Amino acid sequence: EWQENKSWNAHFTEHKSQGVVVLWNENKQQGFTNNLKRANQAFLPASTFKIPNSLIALDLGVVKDEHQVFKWDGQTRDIATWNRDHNLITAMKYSVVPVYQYFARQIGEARMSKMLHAFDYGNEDISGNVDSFWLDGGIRISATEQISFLRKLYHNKLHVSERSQRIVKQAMLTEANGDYIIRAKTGYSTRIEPKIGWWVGWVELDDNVWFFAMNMDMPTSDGLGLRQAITKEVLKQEKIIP
Amino acid sequence: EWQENKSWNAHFTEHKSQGVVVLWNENKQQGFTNNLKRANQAFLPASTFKIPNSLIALDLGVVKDEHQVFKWDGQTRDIATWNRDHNLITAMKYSVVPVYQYFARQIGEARMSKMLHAFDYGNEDISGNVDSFWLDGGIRISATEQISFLRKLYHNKLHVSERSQRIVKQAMLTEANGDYIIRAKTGYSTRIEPKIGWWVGWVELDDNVWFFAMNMDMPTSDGLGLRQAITKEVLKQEKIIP
Ligand SMILES: [Cl-]
Repeated sequence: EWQENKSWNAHFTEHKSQGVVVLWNENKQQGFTNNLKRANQAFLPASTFKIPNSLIALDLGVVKDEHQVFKWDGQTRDIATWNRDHNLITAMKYSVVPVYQYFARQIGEARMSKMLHAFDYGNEDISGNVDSFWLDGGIRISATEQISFLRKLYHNKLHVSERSQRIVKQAMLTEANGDYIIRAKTGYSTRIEPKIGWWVGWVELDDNVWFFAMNMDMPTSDGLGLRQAITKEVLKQEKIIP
Repeated sequence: EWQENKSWNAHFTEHKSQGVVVLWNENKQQGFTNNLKRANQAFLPASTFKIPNSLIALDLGVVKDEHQVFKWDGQTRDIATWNRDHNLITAMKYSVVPVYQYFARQIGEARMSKMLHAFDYGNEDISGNVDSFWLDGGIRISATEQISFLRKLYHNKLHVSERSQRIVKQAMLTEANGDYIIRAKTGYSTRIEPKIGWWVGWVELDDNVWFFAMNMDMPTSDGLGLRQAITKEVLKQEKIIP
């Protein structure tokens, strides 16, 4: 049961940008979005794919725990925070692609494919480079499909161990205070058009949880901060957060 | 390896209060405090005891998971947030004593005693009410003894399941942002003199973790906010948080 609220389009308009925000009220089982069309349009997941990749890597033992260090390959890249050792927590935090390319190669195409099928994740197609298909390959997922996946994760219903799911949800921790907790993951797709930014996750309250998924046009990296800002603007408007 | 920095006493001085802050650098295995003596002075743990109590209740199945609802008994108490249903997460957040009294009674004195010895927790003494000894009974623990206990919890080395320790650490989540994560539990001892406030836990950074434990004189409930404020002033001074 979904409803369309075009009033949110304002928040995209003030920045002369466009996109979609999708919300799901878990208690009342009702969804909300500014654009039913784009809510169901499938895009490359980019770094939002770090969530299922982490789940699979943990469940298969490629990653022993959230403390295991994956040392820098010594190759200096454009993003400074990538040029150092990382564990699952910091690799998530800084979207360290090369670490997750390593995860992917260790997982392999066969097992990766099977797990994504079990997760009912997007179009379940990993055609392309084994360790970059989420950046320039065949996998596609929509905002509404992101919620469905994230809801399974929250309820520990995905086909991996409870432990693997708890660990990934820890690594998803983005913000917490006396009012709410946000567990989420950003995304930035640049290799295939249209260039877009992602933000997917949920908001924990004392007695409810609001799942969210948004994407927006991202012609340049200048507007990346708007991924979170526009989402929070919508959450505030809907009185979900102060 | 310990060092004493009396300069922190200022932060207590500005509020006509006194107390101790204890810091432990996990990477370097070095401790810091403003008062070596009071750091080793044992007090009633009060609501900081919700950490071990939670661990035991989970491991014994008294608490199935962090979602299980413990219903309000319909009795109206002085604390507004207590007069409602709670789970482990909200019970922690609001220090809901009556919930944890239930936990204790279901655990029983024999098993409770057994667990605290295994935890090597404080003086390991549960004299008093089976279900209020941490508020007005014989159990005592010092700031440094709190840290040692918390360090075990962090490393999943306590004699309970890994799952139980992960769930309690989830429930300890207090604050998170791009700079740090704080997992902690407040305490407020009023039934036995001297009345004191607690704050114990740790600060997670990208490359280190700082465990902390503080207590301070708390003649009235007016100064409760100082538990966090003073601790953070010390953290800022030592360049641990911005
Ligand atoms: Cl957490």
